[PDB]
Amino acid sequence: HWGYGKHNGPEHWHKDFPIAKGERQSPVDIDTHTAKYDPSLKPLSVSYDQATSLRILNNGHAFNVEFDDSQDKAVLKGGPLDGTYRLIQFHFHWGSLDGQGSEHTVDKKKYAAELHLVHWNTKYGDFGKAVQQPDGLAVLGIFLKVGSAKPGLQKVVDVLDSIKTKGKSADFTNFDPRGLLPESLDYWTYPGSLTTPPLLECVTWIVLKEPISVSSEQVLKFRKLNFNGEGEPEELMVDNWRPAQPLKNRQIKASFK
Repeated sequence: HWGYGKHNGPEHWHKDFPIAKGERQSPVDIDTHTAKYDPSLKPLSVSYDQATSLRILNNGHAFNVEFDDSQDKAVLKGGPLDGTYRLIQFHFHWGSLDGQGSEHTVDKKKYAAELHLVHWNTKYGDFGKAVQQPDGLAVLGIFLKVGSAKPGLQKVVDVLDSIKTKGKSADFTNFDPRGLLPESLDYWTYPGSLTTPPLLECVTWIVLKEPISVSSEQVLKFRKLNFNGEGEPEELMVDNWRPAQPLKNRQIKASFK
């Protein structure tokens, strides 16, 4: 099945998922000089005060922090979006080294990691229906650079020993995702896709310009996770990023000058 190895990685995915070669695939390189300011965009509205985290799961590709998405508790609105999008999970992509790991790039620069906060459009009732729609999802992408620790990330890092291998989950209640956001909500936006199979072209991407800082020690913990299940040969969960895809007939818009 698909993964991030030599025989199963991103250049292979098209064989099982031909949309991998589609018209609106993600991630992309954000060419900052060609993005255009769009004064009609709004500020984004990130309303996470009522968020209810439930569980953290090693799914063999990443770890997901899952939320209760059965009511409007943690929602994204505004910006480029029409309507209300509910937070379902967040996860990361990261590298084996600090010079790689992000999926989006900025002027070809790769960050150490990238956080995806995944939200679905409430007009479609559930996640599985939303991914079948061109405006089904909104993903807030946040770059990670290595420097000072991110205090709000530590409780995530804390629990990773308990979900080392694929298929392991742990209770993860009362986690506040506000502690993972940078100071500024300035962003770029464009229409794209899931960055993992099934690669569906259902995402409005909102990529924040300001990275968060995490410490070496925090990233190093990410890199101790395993892609394998328990009692299988150990293969470190690193370099779980898809590279930039062709922009094709898209314009990236900026919320800022």
